[PDB]
Amino acid sequence: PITGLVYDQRMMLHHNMWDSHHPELPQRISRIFSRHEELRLLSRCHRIPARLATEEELALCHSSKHISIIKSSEHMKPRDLNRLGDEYNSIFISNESYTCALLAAGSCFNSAQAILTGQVRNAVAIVRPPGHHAEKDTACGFCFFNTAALTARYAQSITRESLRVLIVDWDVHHGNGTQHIFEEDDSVLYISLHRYEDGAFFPNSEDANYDKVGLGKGRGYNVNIPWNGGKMGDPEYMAAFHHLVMPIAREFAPELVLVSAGFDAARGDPLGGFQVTPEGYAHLTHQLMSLAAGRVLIILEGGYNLTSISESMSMCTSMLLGDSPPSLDTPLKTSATVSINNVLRAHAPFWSSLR
Ligand SMILES: O=C(CS)NCCCCCn1ccc2cc(Cl)c(Cl)cc21
Ligand SMILES: [K+]
Ligand SMILES: [K+]
Ligand SMILES: [Zn+2]
Repeated sequence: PITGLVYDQRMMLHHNMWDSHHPELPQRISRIFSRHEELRLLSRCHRIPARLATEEELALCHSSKHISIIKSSEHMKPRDLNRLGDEYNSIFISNESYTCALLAAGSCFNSAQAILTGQVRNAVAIVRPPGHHAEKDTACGFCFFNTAALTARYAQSITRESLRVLIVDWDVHHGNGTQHIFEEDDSVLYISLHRYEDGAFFPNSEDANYDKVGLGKGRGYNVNIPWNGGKMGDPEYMAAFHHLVMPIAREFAPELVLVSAGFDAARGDPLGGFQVTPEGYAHLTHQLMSLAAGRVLIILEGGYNLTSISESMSMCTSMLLGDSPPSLDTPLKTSATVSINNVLRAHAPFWSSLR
């Protein structure tokens, strides 16, 4: 098998005991996994086992106070669980939440290790809860620990400190935690496509605008592609990949590609409102596979239409296995062109491939 796959149904145990209809449902990952079975993709993949992340591994990105607070939720009573949840922005916690977050990160460490030691060429991680909103010191937006950020640091910890890692976050929401963790770092390049609406979309901050290019040594290594006033889809995302993501990524020359692969920009998602098709996600995956000698890890983030995420993530695994990209069936929305051109102007000083 060229492609690894990690999935543990124990990550379904994280659940919302008060609002059982909260969109971050346990069956998100079991519907995706079941779709891999019936498409005969699972039999083509090398099964990578899940594991728990260690506390020392969580410390690669997170503060000891944040780690201790989330760990304490393990045996907390329902009232304590409730009052802890409302301390954060959009967070629900159960007694199983901390272990599920450990499994999500540990699954991705095992997959990155399999990729970097040559056991597989690439991998897919069907994990929950998501991670890209998690900050060094706090939980946010259904995320407890930043699985993608932790995986990049773990990858560097087993190869060399300066391993060039590219994180592409095509979740419809901005990965605020991922940006802040690496903002001063030039060894991890963070590129995010996200619905922005001039700061009126979760997580509702101007940190996600195109003018935040990074800090210090990290200047030029944070690329925000913000969408405004329009329901973006395959044309807008393909155009952003052609004019921004791939030119910068090729010049960065990553040795590992991590995809914060949320599918809430998919057509049919109740939260995102965009219309990226499953074939569009296939083409995005296909392009990133040309980087880092094919060493690509696809980590599930958001995405809340069960049918959309099952077809979309299975398309990506199909591409990872080497299947040919399916054909794509609109001229670009003007505000999307305006966005792409605003990002070009912001990052032209830092990337010769943009000028
Ligand atoms: O998806 C992700 C992680 S990738 N981050 C978005 C966070 C959403 C928080 C606020 N927010 C927006 C729509 C919405 C709908 C429901 Cl039902 C609830 Cl409970 C909260 C909501
Ligand atoms: K994003
Ligand atoms: K960075
Ligand atoms: Zn999202």
